[PDB]
Amino acid sequence: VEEQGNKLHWAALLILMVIIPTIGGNTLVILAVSLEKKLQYATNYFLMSLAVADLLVGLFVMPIALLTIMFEAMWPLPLVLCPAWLFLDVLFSTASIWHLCAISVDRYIAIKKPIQANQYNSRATAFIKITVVWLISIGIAIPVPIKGIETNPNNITCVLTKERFGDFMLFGSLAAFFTPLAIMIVTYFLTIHALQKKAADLEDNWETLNDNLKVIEKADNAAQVKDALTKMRAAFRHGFDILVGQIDDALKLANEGKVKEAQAAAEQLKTTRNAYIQKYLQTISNEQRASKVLGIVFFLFLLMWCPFFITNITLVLCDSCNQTTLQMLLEIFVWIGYVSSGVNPLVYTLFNKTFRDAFGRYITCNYR
Ligand SMILES: CC(C)CCC[C@@H](C)[C@H]1CC[C@H]2[C@@H]3CC=C4C[C@@H](O)CC[C@]4(C)[C@H]3CC[C@]12C
Ligand SMILES: CCN(CC)C(=O)N[C@H]1C=C2c3cccc4[nH]cc(c34)C[C@H]2N(C)C1
Repeated sequence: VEEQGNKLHWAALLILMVIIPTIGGNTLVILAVSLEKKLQYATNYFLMSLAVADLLVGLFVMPIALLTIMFEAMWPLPLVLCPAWLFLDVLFSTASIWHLCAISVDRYIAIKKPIQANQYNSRATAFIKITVVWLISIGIAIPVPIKGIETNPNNITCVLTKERFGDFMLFGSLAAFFTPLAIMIVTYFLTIHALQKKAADLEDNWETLNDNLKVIEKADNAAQVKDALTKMRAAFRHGFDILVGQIDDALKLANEGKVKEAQAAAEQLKTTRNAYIQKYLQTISNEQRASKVLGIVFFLFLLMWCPFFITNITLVLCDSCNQTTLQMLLEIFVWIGYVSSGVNPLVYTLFNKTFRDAFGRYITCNYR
């Protein structure tokens, strides 16, 4: 008879490359938001909340998960801690995916509606959005402790069983991964359409005011400006006004009869328009550059969680598949997601200069 051997080396490899990078990676993100006041704004409370969720995985979920790998199938801890550990696993892992969904949506509405709210009014919006995400995560994770594990059986095997959590494995998976994925996919195309439209209207304005100064440049009479300059009447909230009244000021010279004086005044908007739309051009450029980074990073997160959730629902639907050689894959695919959830806030914040500069001095134990 050939029995299974030791697997301590795998657990050791997990500590080095999963647990330690998870706890440490999320600790840096939390510290950066907590210490550096330059990062203490509403948007980064999604990242801090997310970092906390993933931190608790590496602290209370991942270490105990080693015992399943390192020790026998029997639950070594007290029986009461079995559904709790199962609950915390589902809770925090779901919180990670739904946080990104929240961020994916929140980043989209920031593009469609640039002036969403003030600094104060958006600060409370964060807490509400964070709370909802956590409340969603609880409702998805709470079928586990309510149902419980199978209890003359003295000991217990702390594991989600297909014969019991069949509905939960299938539905929970849909509600925890495939549902936010569906949203992040929709908001993706919504974001792509938003950016290409936001720049389409800018190119429209940049071409319609240039066409109305060319007719202002080559002007024979003030009557030629009496209809052409009026077309520019409707084209930092002070931004739109500094050129509106400026264009209206030129019309005052047109009605007065000063044509040549108005043409030279129209050339004064050359340093006004260029310094304004180019400032709004990099606004879109940075908005497009930040969304592309968010897209790829969030994609890799979901992609690494894919092998688990696709296999998890397969364990339920496919009744023809080998149960033994399918749940053994789950025992590996979970850690792939654990790697994903662990380094998710870190990697995303490595593209931010302030976050990255903060991490550099926190490793050197500076803390300002
Ligand atoms: C629990 C088991 C796996 C062992 C403990 C893991 C150790 C190696 C991990 C977990 C948390 C990690 C720490 C998290 C926070 C910081 C602050 C940072 O400025 C320097 C690195 C440092 C100090 C990390 C070093 C490595 C660390 C201590
Ligand atoms: C570590 C505990 N054990 C040993 C039994 C596991 O097998 N845990 C897996 C189950 C999970 C799960 C199942 C169903 C719906 C779900 N929504 C969110 C999650 C989830 C998280 C997911 N975690 C990450 C891995």
